[PDB]
Amino acid sequence: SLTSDRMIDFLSNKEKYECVISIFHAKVAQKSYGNEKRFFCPPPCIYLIGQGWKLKKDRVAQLYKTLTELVAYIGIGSDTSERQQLDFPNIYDYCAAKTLYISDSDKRKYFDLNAQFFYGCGMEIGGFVSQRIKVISKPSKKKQSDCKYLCIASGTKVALFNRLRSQTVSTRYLHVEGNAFHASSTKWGAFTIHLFDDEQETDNFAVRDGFVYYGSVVKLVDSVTGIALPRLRIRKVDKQQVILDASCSEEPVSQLHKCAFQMIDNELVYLCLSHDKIIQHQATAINEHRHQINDGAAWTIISTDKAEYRFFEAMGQVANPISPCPVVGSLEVDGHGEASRVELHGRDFKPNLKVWFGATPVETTFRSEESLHCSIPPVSQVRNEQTHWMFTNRTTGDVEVPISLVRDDGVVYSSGLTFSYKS
Amino acid sequence: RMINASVWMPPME
DNA sequence: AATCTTTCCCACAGT
DNA sequence: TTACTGTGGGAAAGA
Ligand SMILES: OC[C@@H](O)[C@@H](O)[C@H](O)[C@@H](O)CO
Ligand SMILES: OC[C@@H](O)[C@@H](O)[C@H](O)[C@@H](O)CO
Repeated sequence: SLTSDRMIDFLSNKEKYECVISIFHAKVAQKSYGNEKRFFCPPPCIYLIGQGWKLKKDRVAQLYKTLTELVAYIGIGSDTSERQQLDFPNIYDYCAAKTLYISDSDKRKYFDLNAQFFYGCGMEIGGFVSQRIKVISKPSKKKQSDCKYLCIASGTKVALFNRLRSQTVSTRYLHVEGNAFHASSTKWGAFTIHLFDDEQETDNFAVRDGFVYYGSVVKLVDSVTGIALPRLRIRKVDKQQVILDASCSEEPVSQLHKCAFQMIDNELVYLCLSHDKIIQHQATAINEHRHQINDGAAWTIISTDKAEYRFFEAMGQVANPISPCPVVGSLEVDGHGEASRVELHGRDFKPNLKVWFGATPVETTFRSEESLHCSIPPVSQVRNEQTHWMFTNRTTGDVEVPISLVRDDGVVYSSGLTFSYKS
Repeated sequence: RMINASVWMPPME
């Protein structure tokens, strides 16, 4: 059972002990018909981050020298779809699943991915799910315009990939690596796509809201690094040809569309791939409304998502799997005085969890899996002389506390949320 | 809204 | 009507 | 010189 003090060593040393697992995937997948397989692309993948993973391995090592290599499997939550084995500085380990697919025998409109982790000795770490993924029959072809799920809104995340005659073997992905955009055969970037506005360059720019349409000027920005491509205009492609019809401005960019990115200064110059390098390619005109491009200039755009989980076995290493990790959506502060309750919303709340406003625990109850009403601790009892420096703001002067859920096991799940003592 | 981002210019073919 | 989705089918360019 | 396998695009039917 987590004692008031071991918490303090953790909150002060978050990144030393906290295990982080992140699952990146697209929001959509194309169904497979008959006996065929259309692989989820970009490949769903898992990043293990934090040094906590090294200390987890250390614990299991000591534990099993008295009684090795960690393996993981991923599936789509159906018992006729075989689970598949995942092959493997802040990043501990990485694996992608390149041959996942879903067949038309499965009738679900939505599914999720479930990855389970084990050590080679056989101790289950646990199972983690991705976000909702929508099954699509085929990339949409709507020219106009209800749904909106298949559109791409300004300020959301996208992957960009490139097939080569739908056959050599390869597919490559837009990815920034060491300050440069490249085209990776194994890793893919989640980029924020922005609708560029007006005021012509560069580092600091204005953006509008709205859905992205063909013909719009767009900015691609790396999640991780903050590195951006030059401002580009998005164009639909129809095999090897860029389309330029004015009417395309009425056409929404959509999941799994073939598309191209023309330089703004030069209509014939397109964002293009050469092996793993990102280059500017000059096209040849066919038409007032049509350009011939290389295969490397035809991209495929898809919205993506991420599921992140954080835990640390704060006391000992635990016998049970650390799954299912809870996740917290938001806070709701109703009523005033001391007797005022604060509620939490999210997923996989279990009966065996206690809310920790900081180093101190608090009175908690338990409604269900997606709700958790609890008392707030009297303002006095949250800081002292072991907590104070981490708890009082150095700007406002007001007290701001990190919220945690901790299992009786001893494992703490840092919520990512910190509460602001204002109410 | 305003966003900051170092621009990476791709080389030329 | 016109248009777009769903399902089926095949060509293409590799092993 | 055929068999097989993802992938994109076109055909037919459906909505
Ligand atoms: O030829 C396609 C095949 O017959 C398919 O329609 C099956 O009924 C089903 O999708 C298999 O799960
Ligand atoms: O996504 C595949 C699924 O089978 C769904 O599209 C059905 O075809 C439809 O939802 C039936 O009501």
